[PDB]
Amino acid sequence: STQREYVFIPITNSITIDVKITIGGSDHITNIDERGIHNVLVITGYAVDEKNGRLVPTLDPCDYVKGILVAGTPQQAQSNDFLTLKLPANKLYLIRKKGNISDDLKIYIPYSSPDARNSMKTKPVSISDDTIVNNIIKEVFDKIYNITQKEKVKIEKVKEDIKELFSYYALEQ
Amino acid sequence: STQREYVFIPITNSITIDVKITIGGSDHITNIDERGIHNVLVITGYAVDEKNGRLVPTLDPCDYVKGILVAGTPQQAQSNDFLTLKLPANKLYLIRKKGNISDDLKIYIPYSSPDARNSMKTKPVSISDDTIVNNIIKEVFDKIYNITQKEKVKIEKVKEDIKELFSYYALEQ
Amino acid sequence: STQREYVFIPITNSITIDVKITIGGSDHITNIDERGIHNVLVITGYAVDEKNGRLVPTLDPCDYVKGILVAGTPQQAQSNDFLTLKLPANKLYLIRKKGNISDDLKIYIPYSSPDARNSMKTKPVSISDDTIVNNIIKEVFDKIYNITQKEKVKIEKVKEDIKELFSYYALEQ
Amino acid sequence: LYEEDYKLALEAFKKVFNALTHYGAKQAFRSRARDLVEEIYNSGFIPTFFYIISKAELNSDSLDSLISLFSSDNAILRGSDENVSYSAYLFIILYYLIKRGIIEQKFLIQALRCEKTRLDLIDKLYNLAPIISAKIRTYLLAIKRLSEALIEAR
Amino acid sequence: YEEDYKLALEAFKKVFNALTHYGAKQAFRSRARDLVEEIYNSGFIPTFFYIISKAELNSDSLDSLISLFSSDNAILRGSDENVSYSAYLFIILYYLIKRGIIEQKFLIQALRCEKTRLDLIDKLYNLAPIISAKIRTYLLAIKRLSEALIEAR
Amino acid sequence: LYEEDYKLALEAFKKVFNALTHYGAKQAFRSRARDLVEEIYNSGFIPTFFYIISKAELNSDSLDSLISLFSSDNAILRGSDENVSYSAYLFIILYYLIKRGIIEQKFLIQALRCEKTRLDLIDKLYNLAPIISAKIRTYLLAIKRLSEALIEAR
Amino acid sequence: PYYAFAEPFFIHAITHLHVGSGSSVEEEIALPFQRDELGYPTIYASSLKGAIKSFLLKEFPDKRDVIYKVLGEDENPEEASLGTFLDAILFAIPSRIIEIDSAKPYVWVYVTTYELLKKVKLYLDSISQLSNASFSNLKNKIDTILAKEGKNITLDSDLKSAILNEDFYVELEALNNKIPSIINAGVPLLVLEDSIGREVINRSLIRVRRIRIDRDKKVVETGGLWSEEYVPMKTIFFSVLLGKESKESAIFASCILRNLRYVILGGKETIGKGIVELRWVKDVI
Amino acid sequence: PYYAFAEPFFIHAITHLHVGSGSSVEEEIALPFQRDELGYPTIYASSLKGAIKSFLLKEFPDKRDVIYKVLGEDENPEEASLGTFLDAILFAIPSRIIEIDSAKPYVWVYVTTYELLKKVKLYLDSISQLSNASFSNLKNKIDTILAKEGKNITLDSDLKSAILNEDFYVELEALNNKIPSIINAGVPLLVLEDSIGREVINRSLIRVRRIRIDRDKKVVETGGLWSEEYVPMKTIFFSVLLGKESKESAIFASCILRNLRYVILGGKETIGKGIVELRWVKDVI
Repeated sequence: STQREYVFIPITNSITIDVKITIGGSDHITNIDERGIHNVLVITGYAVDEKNGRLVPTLDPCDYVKGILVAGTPQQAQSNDFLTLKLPANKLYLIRKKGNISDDLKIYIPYSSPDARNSMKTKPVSISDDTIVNNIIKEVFDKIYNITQKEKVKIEKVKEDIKELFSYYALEQ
Repeated sequence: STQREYVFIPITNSITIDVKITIGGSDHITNIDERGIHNVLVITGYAVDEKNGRLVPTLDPCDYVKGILVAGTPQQAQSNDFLTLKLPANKLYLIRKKGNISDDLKIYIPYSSPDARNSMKTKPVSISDDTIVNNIIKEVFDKIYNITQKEKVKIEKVKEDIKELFSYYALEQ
Repeated sequence: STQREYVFIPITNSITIDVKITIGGSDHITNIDERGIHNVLVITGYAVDEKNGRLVPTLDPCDYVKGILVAGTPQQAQSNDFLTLKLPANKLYLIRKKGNISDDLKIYIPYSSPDARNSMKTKPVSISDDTIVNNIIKEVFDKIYNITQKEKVKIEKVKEDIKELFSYYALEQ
Repeated sequence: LYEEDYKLALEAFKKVFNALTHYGAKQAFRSRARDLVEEIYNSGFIPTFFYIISKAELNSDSLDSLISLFSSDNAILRGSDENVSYSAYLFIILYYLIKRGIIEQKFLIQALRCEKTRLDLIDKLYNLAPIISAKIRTYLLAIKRLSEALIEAR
Repeated sequence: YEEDYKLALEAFKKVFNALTHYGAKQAFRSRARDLVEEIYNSGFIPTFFYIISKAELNSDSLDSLISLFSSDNAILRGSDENVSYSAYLFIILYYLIKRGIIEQKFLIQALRCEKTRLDLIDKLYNLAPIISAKIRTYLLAIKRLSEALIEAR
Repeated sequence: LYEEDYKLALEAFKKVFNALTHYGAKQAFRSRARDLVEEIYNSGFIPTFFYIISKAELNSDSLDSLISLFSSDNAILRGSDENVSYSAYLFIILYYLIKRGIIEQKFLIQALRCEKTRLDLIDKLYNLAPIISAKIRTYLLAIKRLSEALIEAR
Repeated sequence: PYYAFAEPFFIHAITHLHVGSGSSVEEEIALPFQRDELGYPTIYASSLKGAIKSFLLKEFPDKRDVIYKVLGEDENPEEASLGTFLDAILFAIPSRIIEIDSAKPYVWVYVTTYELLKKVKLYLDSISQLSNASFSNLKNKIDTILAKEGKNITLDSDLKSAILNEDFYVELEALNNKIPSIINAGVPLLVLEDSIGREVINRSLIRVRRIRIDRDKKVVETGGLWSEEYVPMKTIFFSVLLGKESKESAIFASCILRNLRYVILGGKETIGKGIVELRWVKDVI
Repeated sequence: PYYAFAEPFFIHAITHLHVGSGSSVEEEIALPFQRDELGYPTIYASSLKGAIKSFLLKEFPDKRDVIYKVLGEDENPEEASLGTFLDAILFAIPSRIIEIDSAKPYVWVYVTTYELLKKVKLYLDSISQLSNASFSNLKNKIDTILAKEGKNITLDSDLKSAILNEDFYVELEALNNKIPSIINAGVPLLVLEDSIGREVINRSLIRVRRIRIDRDKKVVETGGLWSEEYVPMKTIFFSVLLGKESKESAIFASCILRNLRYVILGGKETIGKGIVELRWVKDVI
């Protein structure tokens, strides 16, 4: 049916090797059309795991991660380490909503566990360090939206999207 | 829990006996604070049946009858002809409200068979004939509401309000 | 004269057979005539009771049931578990109307008793689960309107209007 | 000091109270007492005076009622409770102006009696609007409180 | 400090005396209650055209006006409607002569000669956004005075 | 350089009013002003426009005084009262069409005298129909006001 | 949801309608019809509410309380109204047509613009969000039409050319939608570009000029002559009646709004100029 | 950052809108619209806060505690409120247009001024420094507009001339046919020098005389006549919603403001005024 997975966009380089399937289907929910990105997924109460960057759950609504939601399945050596959910596409905290969704979905979240040997404080993080912005443009938004540098020669707008729109939280460690 | 007998107040006087717990406790839902009856109950789709004075359920959206709610169980010789149902005090079409209620009532109602062989034609029966009103005061209000004719010598208010609140739909057949 | 019966249209199965007779006469006040349904019936103050699906006497005028009205003689073993009425054909609540009626009618309503020991607090229910639409059609909308899937290919239209025109209130039992 | 203005407010209020005979007139005057001092000190004395006179409908009957009221205390103001309340307030103001020596009772009573002179009365008021606004505030506030206290809310 | 209420008092003295018949007074009162809201919504130039079109600016009525600017003993004569509309026109022109918006010699010299009422209206047109802002309180005052000092039909 | 409908109406009325020497012609143009605008609503603009061009009876010499009226402020419409009133109102309307640039003066003149171009004018008028009727009745209302103002009731 | 019930209806002028705005200065007529911000005629919802409320209070004497609850008490109101009226968007107006080269002959036709359709769609969207209601049939028809926005069309006819209101020559091109339940009588329905359709719609009214006679001389009084705009009979306005969750609002929407068929809107009632039929899209689409 | 979250948004009037400004003696409208500090209409954030707070309280009755935390208590305030509404600046009012020098015939257009844009830019510049959020997109759009100050400017069209609200003539210049329209609509936006912009904006407002008819005889009541003032439907106001760091602020910005689109701003609701749509800049631009 409808099978997606959440490629979060931190300044951590744990991005491209996360999913077998670059497209697989057709309906990528995260789009890019002449005004920037669209339908960015946002998971609250979860922060990043910079050492093997992954979504560790805290009970804190003040923590969140903002990334793209693309059809696929993770790397085939997974799902002993993921959160597979079936959601009616209206529970999803979508940012820059553009169209409407298929009323039911399957989302694959890169999941971890707290490992409660140390208090898991967090820190708000933005995206900077231009080499990061450039290799996130190429190694992600070309592996999926290869139409960039083909049809969107306006990559200036999409790098501005990345700089402004993807802020997240980390585990301070 | 708490049992509320609903007494219909038409201009017909078959109300000699229908309830033995006429107060039983102490409280009601309708009352008077110098301003006329409050919290009058209105039942919709129910037409009064003065010959065997009771209510018969018409499927009409605006057949109706107004009466009052007093705590009590009917006649001790019941559960054979009446309606009884428990309601959370907010499914009640209460008119001239005063406040809140305990949110759990078991209401008894004089209910009848619809006589499913003849047309169920009804007629708006407003109240008039102040002579009828006086015996209604005497025989229901002072009888149950021993406040009346005890502190408010200004019953003219509730005499006019009885005229200006109560009206029903009857078949007269 | 002619005797019509009220088959309500909830999302729960009490539907395939309620009346031994499908037609009996040759008329139905409800008409599915190449524009959607027509002369749907609405009954207020009543909620459905899907556990043995049957219309229940409440008093709240916000509760209602919408169903179709088609001639019948129910199971010939009753007058103890229905409510029968004879109305002057102009008290009926009709929506989606087409024309006037036969000026006096007999109607059978899947009555039930309130069982005044469990409180009913209705909730509004629409018709979802598009597989429920199809079986809803086949349970009744074929036994009654046989013309369906014979002379008409505007059946998606009946699906649309049966999803849009038929809400109700449920007992929360 | 303005302590006299409470005696003045009390007697003027007793006047315009036992003048307005119907109780709807009383409640209308209560609303006037409340809102018109706010308007006087937000907008000005002259605008609010023009507004008052325009809603008081100064005919011969109303004006003889006002004059007799200055004198009698048996007069009674009739005539369309909104208008009768605006005229009660007009009387409150004029009564202050008289009993405190801003307008002369003779000049005023003349002016309510003739039509060439109503304009000159209004002109005379305009020429003393700063003084009237400055000096009448305590009196008007007392009247507003008195109406709130003695006349039942509507 | 509000001198537009003063100017309004003077103009109202003039017109209230310059109308003999009481029906003319009452018609003026109605014009006063209506034309202020009109001049607020629709603007000054449309409303001015309306007034001057219902005023009957012959050389007789205009003479009564030109004298009214100084007379104190002039009289507005004609029908209740014509004289009410001309009285309101005088209200407006009287505001314009004071407040130096229009040179009084120009206003008079134009009211006299028909070949210059068009130039009066042209100047009025050029100035309209100024007049429409200034005259508001003057006209509200005239409205209040009218509904105070005159009665209704 | 853009003149509003009232300023345009005033500028047009100036020239017409000057060009009508006889006072009977003025008094007839006043009535034309008062009625042709309601007729232009009721019957549309093209029907009434040609109604005016026919009731003017352009005479092929009065047409020339009309033509000069666009240029020289020393023109004079001559002819009977009923003809000159209608040719004056025709000038009014042509002026609106020209000064608003809806149609060109060259085309209007040619269509007005030469008869082969009259039908081309009918076509060009039906094309520009929503362009005209949108904001012409305001100009004609201004003209009606100015006429009832500066011209005496017959 | 926010609203218990939300009941769109169509207002069909049986006779002519006059709902007045009262004698401005920038207008030619002195008794013009109410307009909306775009120029089209409309019925302010204050007029609608007053007319319908008076009608109901006079013809449902037993249910004043219900009405008073939903439309609002009159003397000493103690709370708001549970019931809302929206300004009556003009849907379609008659219009005088001169067509040729067409089989059936028409003396008049219905005319719309895309602006009015966009406004109706907006009404429906808003009230579908703010309530558990969705009139997908009407919305789907409307935007089936709105797909063509930018060119004149005809819903049900073979009109290619025509002259509307003897002033405007339009070239149409058909659409196969055929809304049959609002335009019942098989009259065509032209939907015009909003700049051409404003003119057509605005000259599509009736200015009946009246007088007053001087009984003494039996000639017309001086200054006794005026015009009035009526909107042609069979004109269709669209409006929505909304209600808030209450016990009386159910009683209202089930009994009152189901027996409410005809009202008198506006003024000139004694000229036979007010009669109207309400349609309740609830059973029209 | 002083503020946890900062959420600019646009208020689009679905119907006409009337937020009342209180009546005075020298007022000339019985019920006037709330005015800005320099004459334009606005919505005082008192009205925004009260409106939206009531709406939320009744639509999200489970999240009552979150509402009360971010928008203060009603019964006993033992602390401030973490949420803050800025007064809604009028962004763009719709105005009638008659085209010259153009190609596409529009019936109306959006009008805004340079002063409104400078107030919006002040809002943005201050809210960026007082929070973790920058609004570089909206900021750059507004600044590349404000570069062209003094000159009347059309955004997406090529009008080059027009007559606005029937009376005012503007010779426009095309800013750039690559700047994405801030207004999500497809109708053009004119940015006008202010001396003329205020006149256009004053003539866009909708004035309406209502009456009160006696309910015993169809004749008016003595004194029952007044005027009113509305902003047209399709008007846009710009505001900001600001929150101080909290846990309830996260829930608020998380699933209250993502389920918050239609509200009822102001009064005259029974007349169907004040249905409003909020459009968060976080996703509209």
